Amino acid sequence: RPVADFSPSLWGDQFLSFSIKNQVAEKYAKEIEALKEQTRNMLLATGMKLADTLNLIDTIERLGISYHFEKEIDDILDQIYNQNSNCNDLCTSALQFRLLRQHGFNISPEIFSKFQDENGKFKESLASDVLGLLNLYEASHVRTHADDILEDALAFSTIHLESAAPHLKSPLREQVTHALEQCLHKGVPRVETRFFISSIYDKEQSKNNVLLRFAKLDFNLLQMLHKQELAQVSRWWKDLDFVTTLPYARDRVVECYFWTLGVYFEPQYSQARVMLVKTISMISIVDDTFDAYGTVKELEAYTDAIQRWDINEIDRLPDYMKISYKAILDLYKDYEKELSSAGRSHIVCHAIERMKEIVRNYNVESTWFIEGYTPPVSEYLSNALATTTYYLLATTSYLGMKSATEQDFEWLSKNPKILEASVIICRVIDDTATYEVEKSRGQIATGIECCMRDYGISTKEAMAKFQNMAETAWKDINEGLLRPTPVSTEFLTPILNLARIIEVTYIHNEKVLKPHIINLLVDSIKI
Ligand SMILES: CC(C)=CCC/C(C)=C/CC/C(C)=C(\F)COP(=O)(O)OP(=O)(O)O
Ligand SMILES: [Mg+2]
Ligand SMILES: [Mg+2]
Ligand SMILES: [Mg+2]
Repeated sequence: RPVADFSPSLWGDQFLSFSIKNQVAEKYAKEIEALKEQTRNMLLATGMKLADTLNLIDTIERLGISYHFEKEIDDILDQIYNQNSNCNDLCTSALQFRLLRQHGFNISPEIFSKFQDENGKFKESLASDVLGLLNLYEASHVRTHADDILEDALAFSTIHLESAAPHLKSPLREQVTHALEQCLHKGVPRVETRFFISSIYDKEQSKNNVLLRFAKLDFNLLQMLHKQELAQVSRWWKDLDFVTTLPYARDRVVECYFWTLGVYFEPQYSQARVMLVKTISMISIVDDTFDAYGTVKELEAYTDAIQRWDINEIDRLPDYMKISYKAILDLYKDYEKELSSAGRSHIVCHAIERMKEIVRNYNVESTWFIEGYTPPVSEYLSNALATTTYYLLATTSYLGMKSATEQDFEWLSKNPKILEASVIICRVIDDTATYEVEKSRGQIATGIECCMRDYGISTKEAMAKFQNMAETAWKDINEGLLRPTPVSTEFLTPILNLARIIEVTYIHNEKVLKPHIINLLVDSIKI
């Protein structure tokens, strides 16, 4: 058997039992309702300037409380789009652009022309307006293939912000430094929200007290739910005891739950999160079995057993592979039960199909390993994409979503372009990150490898090539979000967020997640 030593879960049992102080919760909830209405009337406030209406929305979003005003914010942005009036300053133009695009409104990038010379190059004279540069920078990340008028925005705004940063007052200085490390659009929502509330807004001299309080109270209250969900999931995982039965598998239920929190954090997605975290944990095991344990023979049998998908096959499997197999079979049988109530069990199959698919590809992966085969990039991707596990997760995220319909699942089943881009981003960056290690273990069928061999190029060029793939992928994800959308935006976000997570997790080529996990599931925002 392969020699392995995954680090035991560094979390212990801190998340095993969480008792919600009902009083505090009802206390928090009660004021939040009040603060919610105050904020609402703030948005419905008439006679506001564009600049100001945009900042109010920008702030509410960064504070992570915008999920309470989806309609109001939509109408306000909608009307702004329709009245499409060109604002004269870089700062408002960039924010106006970003906010609309993120919401699907295909505002024209024409708005940025007045800010550049004849050769569509940004006017250097702008280099002295930090706020304008910051918003341009944040805006340059939501561009699509049709926005080549913004092909310099990123480099232009970056070089100057770096140059101006050191002498800026706080928290602005922190905000700029952070943005240069993590743009807003490609970051994990709750993660970016915790930072803004605590590190920026709270230290903002001009801060709106009603909003800040609202933001802190809401974040902390929601955290109670998350802490509550994680507690449940921790028992579930503990009461499976793979930690003992399957000593080869990792113990990362907490890390998985975090991933889930990145896809969606709102309370309505509570059940969704719990179903989704179970699949990630499970598939986590399967990977370990293929990646470091099972034998070509066993694996072969395992894959076959998964395709047939029926209890009886258990016998055909080794002892340990039976634990996995049955667990998996029961998991999906549970989803069906959970979905019985609302008669949405007919969809679970879509996820099962994704499972069988990923298992097949895992098997191919091992075969190419044994044969020592190095396929051409195209052949690699055809197998390697599914093993990012993204088709599986994306599909699974819909299960708990009470509004997902057969149509939604059918759209997803055809590998829509937005989904393909998200999967590629995961593949491309994971391959760039784990090239070294996998290279050592002798895995000749690794993306960067196939690339190098395929195009007869250096490890560098191969990684550069992959970067453009990911860049193109983002531009596609951004386009996918533009209206008219194939399905409801509600089902696009989970995909967008899956891409955001991978970017945040490999920001610098493990965990990484600790800090975040601590900031989101352990420490509360001190009010
Ligand atoms: C696909 C990746 C890497 C990350 C996405 C994050 C998630 C949600 C992972 C769960 C499934 C999985 C493939 C593992 F746990 C093993 O990754 P590991 O990198 O140890 O194994 P391989 O992806 O190399 O087989
Ligand atoms: Mg694997
Ligand atoms: Mg592995
Ligand atoms: Mg890898």
